[PDB]
Amino acid sequence: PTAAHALLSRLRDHGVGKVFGVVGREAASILFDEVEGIDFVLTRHEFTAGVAADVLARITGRPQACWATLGPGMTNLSTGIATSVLDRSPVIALAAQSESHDIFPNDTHQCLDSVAIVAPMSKYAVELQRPHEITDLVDSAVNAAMTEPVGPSFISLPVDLLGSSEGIDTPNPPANTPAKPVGVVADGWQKAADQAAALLAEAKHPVLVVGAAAIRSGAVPAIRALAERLNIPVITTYIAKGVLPVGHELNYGAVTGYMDGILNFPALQTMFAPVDLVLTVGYDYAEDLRPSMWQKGIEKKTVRISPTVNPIPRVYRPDVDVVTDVLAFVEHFETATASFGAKQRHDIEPLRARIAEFLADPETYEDGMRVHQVIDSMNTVMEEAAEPGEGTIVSDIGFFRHYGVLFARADQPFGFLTSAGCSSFGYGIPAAIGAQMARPDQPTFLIAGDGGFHSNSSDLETIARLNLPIVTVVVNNDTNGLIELYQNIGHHRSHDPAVKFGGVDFVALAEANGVDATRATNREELLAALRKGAELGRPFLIEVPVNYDFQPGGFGALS
Amino acid sequence: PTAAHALLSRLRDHGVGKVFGVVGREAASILFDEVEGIDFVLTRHEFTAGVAADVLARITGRPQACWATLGPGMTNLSTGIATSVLDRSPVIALAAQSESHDIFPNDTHQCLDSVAIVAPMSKYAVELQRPHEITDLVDSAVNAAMTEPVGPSFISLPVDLLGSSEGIDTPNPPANTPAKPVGVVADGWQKAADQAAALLAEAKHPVLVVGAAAIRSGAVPAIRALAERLNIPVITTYIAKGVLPVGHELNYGAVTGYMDGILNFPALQTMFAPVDLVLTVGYDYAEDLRPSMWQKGIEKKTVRISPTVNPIPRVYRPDVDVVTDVLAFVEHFETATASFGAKQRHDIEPLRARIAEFLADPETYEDGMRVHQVIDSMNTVMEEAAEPGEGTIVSDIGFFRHYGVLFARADQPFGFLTSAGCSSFGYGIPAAIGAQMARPDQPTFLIAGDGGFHSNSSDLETIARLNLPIVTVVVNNDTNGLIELYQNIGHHRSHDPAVKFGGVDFVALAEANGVDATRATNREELLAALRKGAELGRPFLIEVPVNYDFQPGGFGALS
Amino acid sequence: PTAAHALLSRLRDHGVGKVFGVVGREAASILFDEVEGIDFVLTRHEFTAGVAADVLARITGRPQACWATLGPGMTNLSTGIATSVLDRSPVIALAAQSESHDIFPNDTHQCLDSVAIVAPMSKYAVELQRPHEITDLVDSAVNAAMTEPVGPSFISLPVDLLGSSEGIDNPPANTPAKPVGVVADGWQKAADQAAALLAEAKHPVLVVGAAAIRSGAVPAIRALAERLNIPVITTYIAKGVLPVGHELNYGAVTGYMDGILNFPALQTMFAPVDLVLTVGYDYAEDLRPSMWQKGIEKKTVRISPTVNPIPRVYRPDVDVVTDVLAFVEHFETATASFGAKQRHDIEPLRARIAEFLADPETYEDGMRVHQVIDSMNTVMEEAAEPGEGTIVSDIGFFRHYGVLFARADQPFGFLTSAGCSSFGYGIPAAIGAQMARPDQPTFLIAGDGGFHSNSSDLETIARLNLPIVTVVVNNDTNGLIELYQNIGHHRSHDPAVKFGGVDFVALAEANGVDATRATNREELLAALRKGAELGRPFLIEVPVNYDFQPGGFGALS
Ligand SMILES: Cc1ncc(C[n+]2csc(CCOP(=O)(O)OP(=O)(O)O)c2C)c(N)n1
Ligand SMILES: Cc1ncc(C[n+]2csc(CCOP(=O)(O)OP(=O)(O)O)c2C)c(N)n1
Ligand SMILES: Cc1ncc(C[n+]2csc(CCOP(=O)(O)OP(=O)(O)O)c2C)c(N)n1
Ligand SMILES: [Mg+2]
Ligand SMILES: [Mg+2]
Ligand SMILES: [Mg+2]
Repeated sequence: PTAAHALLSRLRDHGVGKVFGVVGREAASILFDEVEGIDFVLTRHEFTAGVAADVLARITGRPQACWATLGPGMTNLSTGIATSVLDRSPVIALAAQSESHDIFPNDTHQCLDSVAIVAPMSKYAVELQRPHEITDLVDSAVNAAMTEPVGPSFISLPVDLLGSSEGIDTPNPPANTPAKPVGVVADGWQKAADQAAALLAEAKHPVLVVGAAAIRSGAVPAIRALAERLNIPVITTYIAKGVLPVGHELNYGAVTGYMDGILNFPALQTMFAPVDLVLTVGYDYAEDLRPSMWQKGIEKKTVRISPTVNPIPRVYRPDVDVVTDVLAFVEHFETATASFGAKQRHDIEPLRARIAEFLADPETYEDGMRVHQVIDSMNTVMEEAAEPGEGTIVSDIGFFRHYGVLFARADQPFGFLTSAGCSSFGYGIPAAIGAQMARPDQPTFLIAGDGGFHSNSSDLETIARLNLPIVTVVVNNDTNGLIELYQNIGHHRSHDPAVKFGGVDFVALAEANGVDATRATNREELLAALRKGAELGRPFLIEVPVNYDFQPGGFGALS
Repeated sequence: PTAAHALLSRLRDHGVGKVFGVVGREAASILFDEVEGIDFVLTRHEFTAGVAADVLARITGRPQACWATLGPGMTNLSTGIATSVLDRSPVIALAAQSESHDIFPNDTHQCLDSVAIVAPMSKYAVELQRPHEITDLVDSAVNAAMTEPVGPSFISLPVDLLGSSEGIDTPNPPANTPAKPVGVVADGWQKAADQAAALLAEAKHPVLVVGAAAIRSGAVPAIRALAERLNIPVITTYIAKGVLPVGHELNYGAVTGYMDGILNFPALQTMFAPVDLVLTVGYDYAEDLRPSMWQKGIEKKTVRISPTVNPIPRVYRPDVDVVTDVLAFVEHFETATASFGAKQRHDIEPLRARIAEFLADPETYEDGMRVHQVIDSMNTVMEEAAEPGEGTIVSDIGFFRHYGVLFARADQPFGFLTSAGCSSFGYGIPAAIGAQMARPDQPTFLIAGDGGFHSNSSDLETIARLNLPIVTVVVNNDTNGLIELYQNIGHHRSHDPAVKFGGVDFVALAEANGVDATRATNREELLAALRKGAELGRPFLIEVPVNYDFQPGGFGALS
Repeated sequence: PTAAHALLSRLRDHGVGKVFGVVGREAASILFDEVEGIDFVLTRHEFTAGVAADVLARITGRPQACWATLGPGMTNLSTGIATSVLDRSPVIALAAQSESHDIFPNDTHQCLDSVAIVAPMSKYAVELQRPHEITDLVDSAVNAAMTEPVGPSFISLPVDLLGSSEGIDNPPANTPAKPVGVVADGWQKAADQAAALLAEAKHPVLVVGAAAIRSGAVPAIRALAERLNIPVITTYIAKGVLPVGHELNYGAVTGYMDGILNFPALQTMFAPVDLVLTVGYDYAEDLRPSMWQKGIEKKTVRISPTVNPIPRVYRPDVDVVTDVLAFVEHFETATASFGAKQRHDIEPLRARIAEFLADPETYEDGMRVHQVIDSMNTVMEEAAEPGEGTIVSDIGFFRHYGVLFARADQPFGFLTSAGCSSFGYGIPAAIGAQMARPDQPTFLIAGDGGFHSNSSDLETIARLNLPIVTVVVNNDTNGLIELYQNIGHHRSHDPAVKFGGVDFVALAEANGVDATRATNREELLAALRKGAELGRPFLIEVPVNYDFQPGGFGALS
């Protein structure tokens, strides 16, 4: 009864039921059957393991776990670790190491200096040295992972020590897993919150800009109630879509810096130009809603609320900085603003008409579908398939992803999932896995482009193996499309060798992994394929040819 | 006329004609058309890019180059960088970074502290800060990469700075690209080489254990002629197979720690038991030919020759350490042993008969073929399709790979290619891309297992796009088979969730990528498929079902 | 029979006979009497320890050892370690650490992440984990320390493991006799391209750095300079590769020399030169290309047992990566048939230097440093056998006087820190020099700022009874820093550079070191001569001033 047993056992004490990963030669020291209640989920690549853990942690609000072997196992896991550190999830990342007496980084076969490599991208990074201490190392790893900003903690596991029973006796101290993240609180945050209240009283047209940290804090209903009483519009980051239901009058949409260019419309100015006060509730620069995007029209005052000290004062100098828990802020703020008269909210109907018209685009095109037609079709079938307040749409990374930000339906928090911080291509499959496992009885759709999807398409076999009924839509234009956009922004022409592919048959690709698939080229075909996939009870994949029709004109918000 | 131009231009100055990678939003600062004579080679994943550069650099003996975007681009590339640092190749690894004024690691969108992450796995790692200095940074990278132990040098490139002309005026100074690696040389190595010559004189059965460093030094012809004259047997690491031709009487084969167990034979004993002196020529612990593998039978004396100070005295205390250039050691050694009488070489025919017995195995099995029969067939068609002294068989990582070490034909240096130091699965495809480009007119076969091959299978599309006529054999037992072996060694049983896959049709998978394919299930079908493949003028893939029937007991030498 | 025994024992196997340091609570695990032939040398501060080890290692060409306790011990040592890495010496730096099971950097009492802190300023840094491995850690440390650029290797020692016998039940040491270096393929060819440039050149020179001394290349370089009539210019510590008076000894360079001499000295030394061969080049020594780039563009040849670390600054026309001696030997063969050269004229500069050193004036306030060093040279020529003696200089403005004017009659006859240049360097460098040359005279000159930064080790000099003679030149100021205020801002600001008075005579005497005051040439010469024959340490304080000219130091940019 070994450090391997103690490791899995202590993960179980913190609520972990799954370890995602790829096991290497450390299998001699750990089978993964040591502890009842914890199953191994084998992936085809370690990146998929890390991201699935990241996403499962986001939705459940609980620490999750991933696994890799030494050397290149750990470097492959590192892109999932990076997904967790930038996107913010409590992930315990574990990787094997050469035998302790044989650790010579870059000399011993497969031996890298794992801790030096991972420390800069993690909350906590350590190497096991005495087997019995693994219990305290898991606890210190959970501790750091669950402190804002939440993130991954890394433990490197030399193979001999992982298989040793030395110092281990068969009375586990309580876990005390935080039920929500530990945050930082400044003295006199209440006073700063009052100052923010005084700005709100003076303001004629305020907004709440909500980030995901507001969801982790459990502040969604409270923010909604605040917004409704005072008639304050709510604008979101990519993943805070769904903090208000679809069709709510205060749901002013999500922001992407690509929105003016995509909609051929002055969207950011319509959203922000008349605004005189911006409250960034649960702000986090990594979500990529930057100050420059709301600095439109008149001068604005700002209020930052975050359970962290502001790491970017070069970029964001709020008039009022409130360092405290988000829910605690909203409760204090409700009391301070109880006497305030409801505001007159600014008009964004022209932007709403523009969005609705992109989604309703009834044209049939020569080359492919347009991505807005694809998402609108995905919305229709999601709403049919899902109970109200349920369903997840997931987006991989690419130009199409920003169409997801503007157009995809989100009827609950995390109802639209993508990687805002790290934005690694191929994120889609592992995210759809994590999401479907978190929400077992809910439809899970994935949209991905050909570039990013194929970067990580091999874990289609994992989707089949686990029998997760994810419906995937690959939008194909045989290009790294986002990158062709940037070629054009910077140089006013393309260069195909850096961005162009030959053909891939994603239908045939899906079928080789044992996933049923079909091609769809217009709304009618796409709708039928989605509805078949949703009702299939097995995963399903739909390939859709697309084109973008871009005009490098309106993309200045990207500077 | 920008730092992008100055970067690509200085790579062209050091001989580089290709840059492998994936390009992100830095495409706004760099098209990859700025410089005649350097082309971009787009992959589906950055790992592929870094490994192709590593192999192309190994075979050409000249610095090569790979490329990634910021954040996850850089971390994906790092498995390639780790390949380069552990296998020893001179790679210039390049990654974009957030705009210089906006570099806040783990806060700014996609911003990771790239230098801190890569420095522990590289020879040199730096961030560009003033545009015109990109010329001297490239040189300093080449400098550190071409010093032994050769390895990767990393440059992080903030997007603003890459695209800036500030400080750049177009007359470039001379490159002085080292023609072969700069190495370290101890004072008095001539004296230590004479002590080694005196030990050779007084020895009944010496051997030369030859590592890849000896090939890098250009020492192969010289080693051959010393071995021939004095009747000294030559034993090699995985990748130094072919330093003598196949059939040569002194070609005593390659060592792998897995050999007694695969062969069910005391192969290490037969190979080393009566040997009284081991000359490890170009020794490098990373190749995984460890002292404990030749420590069989009688007390041996050892002589280490390397162009590096000994990094692992805990594990290898040679009787004579000769720190110098390998070629210079051999020339001095010829001089001091010119009048010595030739030796009686020891008999290893029992081992040879056992290896030949595996290769000739004519049994049809109920389940699939056996990997030794798979490799025998590849040897036959490689000898047919390749000129003498030519051809490359490439191996991915897994249990099958060590069958490769024992059985695969290699008629020149690097005629058998696999990753000996880092051993990342998915290696095969990119190593074969690199091998095929370095040897445009030679046949290039790849063998990979299903675990490893599917880990990086998406880059079949790259093989089709570049039209490289690589013949790929996938050996499929629906298992991470090597890992199931380690489960059985450690625990005396399997655990399927950590190692077992569902069905993947690699024939259909390849064809979905634009590569023609076919299933072969016995020697007759395999030979027919391999013959077709080698004559197609197009890539081809062959799926072969296999099984291992392993014997967990005979792998003691792995500890 | 403990890891402590095994560590000391392996240090003895590598020639080490002294460990310099300060011992903390790790004394419970290590006494320093476990091995005959290795003694402990207690200092007052760990910096002194590290620097004494660095200087003993440079002069002896052999690895040396220093020691500190955990946390602040190790950080104190680190200025010593920084001295070794920048100045180039093979030092084994040893520090204790918290018990292995209690290592929580920045939470455990006195616990710092020692390896992370020292890795960036060392050749090798590691923490002990299993007691018996200390033997191989010591060997890997010596290996990395004795590879060019030579430098310090650090081993962190948790107290429990240090005092444990677990697994402890010896193989040969193989200490390199001289540094391991790198060597490019085609270096013989690049050295021939250099000989072709020496043939086509009218006024070549040899700029020599200390790495030529480590290579054992000094005799060989003399011969090549004599036969081909090439002048030899040096870095601060390569002074004395040619004897005093030798016609080819063109002295040492320092970017402060134009400004101090009030004379276009670099112009004189380098204007008409057309080929510069930087023999054993090392940018850390602070003789930079800008200092020889006077007049006509020169061609340059670099010769170092290392690849060029600084191509942004020094792009030689020819780069010869190889051992220095081996380069010289191969260059002799290629230049065997060459006729001697016409060496350009620098008498005007020699005359200005001599004129400084002879300065007979008597200044109201106190002496001038050029007069102090002249008096030092005179008494050192008397006291010391020929080819012998050591003048050590601490850091500050006066040190650049030391570079120009101080007598060096052997390699390392003038000692200062060229690379790291920490003030307080002087005492420990004089301690190490005196120990390496037990029967030679050892003089130290230091300023009041630097001397006082590390003056407490006067008691160590007394305790070890090393007959060093120290001259503290006191102007109640960090004078060098006042100069830089004036270069940058055209005025002074006293709160950043001025002290009140310190009586260094009384300070010395408080430490049990005899001392006296001296205010002119005659008082100074009597003090030095008394001190050189005292058979005990001795200190002399001399009031000085500088009256410097800010506008003449354009060369420092
Ligand atoms: C790991 C990684 N490398 C490079 C990039 C740059 N990049 C971002 S999304 C993307 C994919 C774009 O192509 P695709 O998935 O087809 O979407 P499209 O833009 O064509 O709609 C790429 C290459 C990235 N995001 N992640
Ligand atoms: C990047 C990476 N992760 C994990 C491993 C552990 N591992 C080594 S090879 C391998 C693949 C083994 O399966 P397969 O390629 O089919 O070869 P087989 O052993 O079945 O013959 C695995 C999972 C690895 N080598 N590299
Ligand atoms: C550790 C350290 N801190 C600060 C300095 C800057 N500095 C260099 S030498 C020196 C001393 C200058 O005064 P002093 O030793 O009296 O010599 P002076 O310039 O007066 O001749 C100082 C402060 C330094 N060299 N080293
Ligand atoms: Mg695309
Ligand atoms: Mg397999
Ligand atoms: Mg002073």
